[PDB]
Amino acid sequence: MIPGEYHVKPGQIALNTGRATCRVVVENHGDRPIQVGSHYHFAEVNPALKFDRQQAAGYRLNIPAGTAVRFEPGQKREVELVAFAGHRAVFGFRGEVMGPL
Amino acid sequence: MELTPREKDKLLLFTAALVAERRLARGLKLNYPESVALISAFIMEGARDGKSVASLMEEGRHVLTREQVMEGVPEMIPDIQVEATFPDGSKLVTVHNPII
Amino acid sequence: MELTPREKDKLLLFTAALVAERRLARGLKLNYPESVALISAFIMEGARDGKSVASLMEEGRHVLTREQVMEGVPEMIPDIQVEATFPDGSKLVTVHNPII
Amino acid sequence: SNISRQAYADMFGPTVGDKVRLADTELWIEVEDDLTTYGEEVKFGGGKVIRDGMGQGQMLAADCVDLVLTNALIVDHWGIVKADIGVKDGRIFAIGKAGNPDIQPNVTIPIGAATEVIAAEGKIVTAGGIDTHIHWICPQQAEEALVSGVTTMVGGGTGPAAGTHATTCTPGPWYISRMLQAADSLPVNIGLLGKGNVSQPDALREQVAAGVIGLKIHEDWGATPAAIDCALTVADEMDIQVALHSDTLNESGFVEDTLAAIGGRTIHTFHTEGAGGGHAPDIITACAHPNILPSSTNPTLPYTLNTIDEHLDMLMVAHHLDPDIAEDVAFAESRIRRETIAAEDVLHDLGAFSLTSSDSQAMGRVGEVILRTWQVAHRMKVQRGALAEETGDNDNFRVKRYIAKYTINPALTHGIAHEVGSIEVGKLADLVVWSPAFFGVKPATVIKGGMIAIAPMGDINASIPTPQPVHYRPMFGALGSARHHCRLTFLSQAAAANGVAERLNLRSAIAVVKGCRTVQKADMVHNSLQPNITVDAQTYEVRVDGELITSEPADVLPMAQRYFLF
Amino acid sequence: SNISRQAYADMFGPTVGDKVRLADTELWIEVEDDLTTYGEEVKFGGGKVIRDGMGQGQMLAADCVDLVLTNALIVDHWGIVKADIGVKDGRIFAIGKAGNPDIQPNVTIPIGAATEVIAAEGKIVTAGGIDTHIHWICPQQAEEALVSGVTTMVGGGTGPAAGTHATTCTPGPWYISRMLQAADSLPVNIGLLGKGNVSQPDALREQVAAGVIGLKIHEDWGATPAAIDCALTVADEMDIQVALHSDTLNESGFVEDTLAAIGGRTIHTFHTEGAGGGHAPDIITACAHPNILPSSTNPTLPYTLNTIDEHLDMLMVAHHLDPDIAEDVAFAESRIRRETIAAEDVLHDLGAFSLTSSDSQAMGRVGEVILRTWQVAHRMKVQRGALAEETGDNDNFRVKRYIAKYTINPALTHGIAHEVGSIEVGKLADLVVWSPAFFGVKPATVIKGGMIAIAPMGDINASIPTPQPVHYRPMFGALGSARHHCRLTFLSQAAAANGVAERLNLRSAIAVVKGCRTVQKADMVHNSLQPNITVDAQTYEVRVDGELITSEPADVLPMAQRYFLF
Amino acid sequence: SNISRQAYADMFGPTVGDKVRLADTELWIEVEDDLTTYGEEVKFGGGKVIRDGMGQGQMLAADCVDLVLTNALIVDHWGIVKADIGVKDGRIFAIGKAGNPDIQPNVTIPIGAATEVIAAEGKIVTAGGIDTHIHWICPQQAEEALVSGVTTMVGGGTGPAAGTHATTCTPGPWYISRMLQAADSLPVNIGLLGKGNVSQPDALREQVAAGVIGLKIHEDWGATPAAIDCALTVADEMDIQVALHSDTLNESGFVEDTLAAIGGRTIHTFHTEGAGGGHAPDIITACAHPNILPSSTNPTLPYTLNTIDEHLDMLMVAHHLDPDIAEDVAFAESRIRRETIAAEDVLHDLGAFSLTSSDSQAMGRVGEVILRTWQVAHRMKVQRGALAEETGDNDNFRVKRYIAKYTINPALTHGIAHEVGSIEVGKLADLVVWSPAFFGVKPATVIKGGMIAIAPMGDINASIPTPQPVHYRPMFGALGSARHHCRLTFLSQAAAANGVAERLNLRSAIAVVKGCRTVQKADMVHNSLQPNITVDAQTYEVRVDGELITSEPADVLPMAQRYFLF
Ligand code: NI
Ligand code: NI
Ligand code: NI
Ligand code: NI
Ligand code: NI
Ligand code: NI
Repeated sequence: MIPGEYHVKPGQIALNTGRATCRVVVENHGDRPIQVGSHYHFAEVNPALKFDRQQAAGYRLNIPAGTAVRFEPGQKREVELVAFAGHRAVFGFRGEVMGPL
Repeated sequence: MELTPREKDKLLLFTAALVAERRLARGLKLNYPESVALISAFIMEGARDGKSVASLMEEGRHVLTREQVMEGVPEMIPDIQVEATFPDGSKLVTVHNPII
Repeated sequence: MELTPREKDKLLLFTAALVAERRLARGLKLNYPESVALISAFIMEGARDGKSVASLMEEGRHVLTREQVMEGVPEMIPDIQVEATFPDGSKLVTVHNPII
Repeated sequence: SNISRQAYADMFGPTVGDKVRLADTELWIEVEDDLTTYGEEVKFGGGKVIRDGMGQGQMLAADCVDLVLTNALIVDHWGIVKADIGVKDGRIFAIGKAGNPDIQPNVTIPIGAATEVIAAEGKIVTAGGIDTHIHWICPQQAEEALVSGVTTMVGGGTGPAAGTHATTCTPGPWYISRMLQAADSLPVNIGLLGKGNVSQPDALREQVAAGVIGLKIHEDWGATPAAIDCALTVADEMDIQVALHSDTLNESGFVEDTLAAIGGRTIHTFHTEGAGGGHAPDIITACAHPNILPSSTNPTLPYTLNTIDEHLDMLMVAHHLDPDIAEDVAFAESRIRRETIAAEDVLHDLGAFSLTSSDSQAMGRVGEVILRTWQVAHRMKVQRGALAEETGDNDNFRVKRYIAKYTINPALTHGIAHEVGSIEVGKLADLVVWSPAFFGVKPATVIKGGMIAIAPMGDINASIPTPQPVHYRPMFGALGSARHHCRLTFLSQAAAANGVAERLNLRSAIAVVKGCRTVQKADMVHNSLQPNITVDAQTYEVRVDGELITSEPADVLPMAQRYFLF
Repeated sequence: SNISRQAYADMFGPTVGDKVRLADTELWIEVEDDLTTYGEEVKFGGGKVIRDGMGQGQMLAADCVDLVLTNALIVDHWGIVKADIGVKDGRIFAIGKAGNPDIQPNVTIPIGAATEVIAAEGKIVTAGGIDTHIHWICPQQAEEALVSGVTTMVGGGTGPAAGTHATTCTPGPWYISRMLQAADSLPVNIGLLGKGNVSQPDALREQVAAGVIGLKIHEDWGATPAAIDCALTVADEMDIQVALHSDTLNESGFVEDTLAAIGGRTIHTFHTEGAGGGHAPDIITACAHPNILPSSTNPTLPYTLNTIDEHLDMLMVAHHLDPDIAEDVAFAESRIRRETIAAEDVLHDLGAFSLTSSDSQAMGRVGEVILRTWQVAHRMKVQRGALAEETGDNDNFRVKRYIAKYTINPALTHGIAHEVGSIEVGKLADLVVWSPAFFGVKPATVIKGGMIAIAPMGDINASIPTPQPVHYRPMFGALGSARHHCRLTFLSQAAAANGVAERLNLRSAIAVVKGCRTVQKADMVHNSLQPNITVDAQTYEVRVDGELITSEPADVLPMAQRYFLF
Repeated sequence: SNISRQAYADMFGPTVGDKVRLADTELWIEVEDDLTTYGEEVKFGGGKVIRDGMGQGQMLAADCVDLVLTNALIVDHWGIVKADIGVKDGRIFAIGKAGNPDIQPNVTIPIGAATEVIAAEGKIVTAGGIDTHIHWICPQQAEEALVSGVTTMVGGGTGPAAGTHATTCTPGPWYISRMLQAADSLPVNIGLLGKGNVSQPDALREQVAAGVIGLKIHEDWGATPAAIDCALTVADEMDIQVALHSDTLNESGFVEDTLAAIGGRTIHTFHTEGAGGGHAPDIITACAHPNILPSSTNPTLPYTLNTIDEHLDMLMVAHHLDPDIAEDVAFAESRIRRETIAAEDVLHDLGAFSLTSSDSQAMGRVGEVILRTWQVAHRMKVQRGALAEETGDNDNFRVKRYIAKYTINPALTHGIAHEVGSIEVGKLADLVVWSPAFFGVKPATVIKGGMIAIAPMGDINASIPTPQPVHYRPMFGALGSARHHCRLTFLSQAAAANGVAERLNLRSAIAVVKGCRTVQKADMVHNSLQPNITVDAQTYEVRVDGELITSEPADVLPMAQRYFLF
């Protein structure tokens, strides 16, 4: 007996199903680490991360909500992106879009 | 004495621990509040003695064992935190999984 | 610990009883508040041990005798009542004429 | 991508099909539905989801909620579901999926710059409890009840006076006015009960016009057929509720005479089992009638090994009875029956009794209404097994039936369900957040009208809010004008129209009671059973359709020694 | 039928001829009269008398009292009688026989649906005490005093400031306004004293117009003939009282010079014995004059074995004196005289001293005014026997003489006797209920303006209000707006007319002082003696008509170690 | 006549040339000037100077002060001098020589009948502290801070909600209104911060118009260049301040990008060292810019042996981070650097960092702002010796530089220096009186708006205010309406004009913020250094002009174990 214990049924949850995705190779050219959140507009991340910013337009990291991907200086890796939904309007970040798309 | 609110608040913790201490002494298996109070008061005295935060983070995991508390209690206490005036001022001691 | 108002209130009773306990130990004849606190705290620990209400209603009449308290005190306490968490929840213990 | 179910539960709380144990009882609840879109859950914190342009949008205050409770496991009479809860203007705005419509799908609860966040992942959220049997013996009772998870208190009293010690009555216009004024200082919604024991209608109308939302008929003031009829006549014309404590002495008649006096009119019977008062030994038979809304007080819930022993002396002090007067002790004993005390637990499990209440400091414990209701559920599952209504391998239905006893049913009975009582859109945001390990025992957060009013708080000078000692302390929702704005003082329709609030210069928000005459047993959520119940005059045995109703006394109960310091 | 006297006393409290011991002292009171009709006493509870159609009638609120204290044993300056007390609109309605005129005889206090009941059988009821020597050093003093049975506090101060530590003065319009505003938060009736030490009339008139009900002349601010004359001139024109602490140093003149400066005008002399301040060593001779209303502060009451020893260091801290400065220690010592301390007790017993007060936290104990007054009575009975005025085998007269010292006399002295000070019809219902075993030590209930304001209260979560721990807690009468309605802020007639209450937006009820200039020693109830008293300049011996006045120091006192935890 | 210097100091406190040790530190202050006329000092008490015709004059209230602090040793940013302080209408009237112009020379502070006295001889008087980094997690924080000597609290929050646990933001009009109402109940001056993380200007303007005096940009809500620019644009138009907690993750850019986004506009950078949040590992380089007003939070002050060890778990709880999530623990670790923690102490000593604050219950201790500021000064004197600016054999300059950090500088940074922040004529009389042995640790008296609000108080029933137990208790200045009159609620100019105070029915005095956009680093009193500072990306070493900046961790600190019970 453990007070308030869970009895989670086994299995897995499929995240962000039925949405466009794409893989991109990213490399940190800066001298300081960069960490990106699950819902940040990938195309507007720290300028030191080198990748095809054009392909990442309207995309975010395809990872569980609230988690992140870290890039140490000089680190190169391939990430999977998933397209934004809703109105598909991007406001904020580095202020590059500030509107629909 | 000019006791500030925080000093008076800690007197409540100290007293709660006296209750637990006497019960542990009778050979009872401590419950949730009794366990938290006993381990917390132990740490506060450790700081008064001049022990380091690092030492207490370790020593605090050896105050009570699973056989001295009620069932489910160890799982109800994933960690214990308490602050006290060390020789170098107030510091926070965090003891992870104090009861095993 | 997440102490509710009632738990903190009982800490006051426990502390009042520590005062009486030390005085009884010195050989003093207890006064009115000291007597009520000592017998009350005795019952609360009885409940923590798992004793029944019926047993405590009886045992409580044997904590202090007329020769251990001041004159007039036994008559100032026709009964003592206190509640505590028994294994089966909160219950009220009433001890009639505790001092004889 | 993909994530395992266990890791998922650790991050966002359980989802569809997962089960959670309620505290240390044998009751398990299973998540029935989840209103989220997997991968789009909102989470707050460093580098999380609720940030500008991401989980937080660009809308003005008018177009977003003031507060969002993220990933909450709701337990209410209508369901046990996983969802985000949006609160706006102190009221429940929506139960759904929170976020930013700009980049997220299916958002029904928009989060913007004006939105505060309470992280409820891994926590259970319920409506605030409603105790309709309060004896205003002291103001400290409000804090005790709030801490237990009760946000509305209905009762009567003027302080530690003999009349209030025994009955839930605030006698007359002067005392009523005084208590309505004092109520602004308390962090709970309040409604008052006047003294309904009079055979002159106008003496009752005055009290209703002064502000009471109901009338208490108590035997200590004379629960005679004449008084009962008078109170019900006035209740019928002013839309207020009547609470009854019948004639235990059978002095004016037996239970059948009282029932006849009631004449099929709506009435709330207090402590229907009888130990707290009522025709000896068969007041319990009232739960068979359609016009009776029956409740239990808490000391007899549930039947345990020490129950009987503690009752005699408790009875005496509560009713100013003299143990040296034989007639006083004989009538005290005729109220305490193992037979009806044991049957009461089962009748609750069957839905024959519809409410639980305290009877604060007058044969009841103000901070134990919720706790005892769950102990009864536990003891009933252990003894009787699954209810005929259960579906699946969980106790979901039994949980919905019991939570209704201290939330929606008391609200319906007293005509305040339009304001409080459940988690539904438009109702006041009185919510209680619980950690599963402490469900029903010690809340994590108590919210009043959209503001946190009390919660456990650690060292005030600490670097974080968690260091010891952690104990309940009043928050901003319990302070001055913020409190006034977040609580309700309930008035009768007549008082509201007479301008009582303006005259007494009441500072809190005002709510009016209505629908007290039209509620019947059939309206009690999940507790509408009208059994063919009988009580043996000699043996006191309770029978339903001839079958004997009974249960066994517990020696140990959950939600007891594992949680309390004393 | 018939009932034995003992059984009768156990049910309804004592009656005519029965005697009751006051706490653990040697004082016994005998019931002088009983206003009931045997067999028609009202009793509340299960199956008792106060029920619909029986002891409770059918009248509307306007025709019955709001509260009734049943079977009370009243102890007041006018008598020691058994009677029911009716309270209506926060004021004493009547002292007589309560009940229902429909079926009972001789009913003068009608009980109806609007009536609350406080059972006083077996209890002693007195008026709330009045302490006219308060140093507002901290607000916590009000709770301490209320708990002791004191409901009105007159004094001055602004908090823990040097000026207030030493004197009872709230200096100027700004501080006065601030303290009048703060007073709304305290559960006692309050009146303020301004600084009367100035030789410019207008500086005094401003303070009176701002709200003070009196002026304190204190030696620390210069108690010179010029200042004294100025304050009395303004008092004579504005109908306010002057309280004096004379020139101990004899710097401007001796006691005869101060008396000459007073010029036969009315004045209240604080701590007339001298230890608390005043011409050394003969300030005590002031009690011989007709225009002097003399009071004692409490640390010298009564003369005990440890009295002298504790006084020196107490004196120093209270007056910011330096123990290293010889002149500072010499003047402290000249104030402490065994001779005048011993005589003071006797002068009280004879009625030469008319009031007792605290001198809170400035050489006095705020919670011990009542307690010490009774210890003096006890010690005097033990040493001197019965008073010449006693009739019968009881101490009734000595009890009336001493209770007047902290109730009606302070009220008369300060011009507030029209509102408070005794249990008489029309006065504010400030009442204190006591159990005989704890009389003067720990009250059972303290009532302010018709509402219970503080009382002992047991476990808040308990099934009844009696379980431990039992300690004093604030009740509804001490909460927000209910408090405002049940307390009085006293103002000078000029302040009332100037609209000070409206300007400062005071929330409490307002009362105005009057009759401060016309009271004289002859008006002090049971304490109007003007003895031909002399003090020997060298030996300090006090003599009345040449006979030496003195007493012996107590080694043990009642109302002490048997009741207190510390 | 003549008097020795030692005897003089014992009677009136120290004079020109005398030195006093601050608590148990190695810091000594030397009296720079004394505004008295030897022989004419005012002293209150039995037979002292402040008496009618002597040290007290005949003027009306309008021509004299309400309160005088006699013989005070003032420690403020402008000087360390001995003088009397006069307070009138709740504000500082003058700093000079008090007394009666009728018989005394050089009197600039007239004492009259309307004057209260606080004896400050032998005591140090300072302005009340100002903490601009408050997380309104619980209301109890106000009492804790007041007791420490802090009288103004600026921050944001709604109670123990996740959003407030992590950030100093009161989200939106509804919560802002609620908290402004709740603020009337607290005994400190208060100003609120709204959530500034939005890229839509109007969502920010609404919050400012609702009442906030600033906007908090926090990384937990997204500290992006877009959000930062938006908040600064609105700040520039509404004259409010912006407080920043930058993007630690370097997610949107590095420190140079954030600085570029700021574009030379005024901004207050919270916890500039970085442990409490900010671009890792070089946020500390911000102190080099002219438009940045840099502050430190207190857990890293000063660098001690246990500092690093306690930080990790403190970090986690404060930001709702998961220790099982690798990315969560890696970013927590990147914030804790021995290199920047050690350098911070030195940068304070040099005047590169201009403010100290708490970061209450979110990686900071609310009652330790003052205490830790002095521990840093001590540790710096011990390690680095005298500052280049010191003159004479004392630490006067270092004391002025450090006291400015929690008094005038925070006031200037937030636009409230016209009301509070220092002891200068016309400013609110928020003063703190200290005994030298307890300086910076436990105050003797805390004055709010001319009234004592909290102070140590002994036994309430005692004969004097000094007997044990002595602990801090609320005084009259913290009660009801007196409190309202003695505290300030700061509003934005827009809110003031919109009538927010009238609409919410705020009872306290209102003050408006102004001058938040025009302050720059050069304006910070004694702390205007803009060093050419660099941080090594790999080693984290801090260098100024190429030289390495560092210090050693303390094993024992003053103002610690000698004063606290726990
Ligand atoms: Ni009842
Ligand atoms: Ni009841
Ligand atoms: Ni005096
Ligand atoms: Ni005095
Ligand atoms: Ni921060
Ligand atoms: Ni912060």
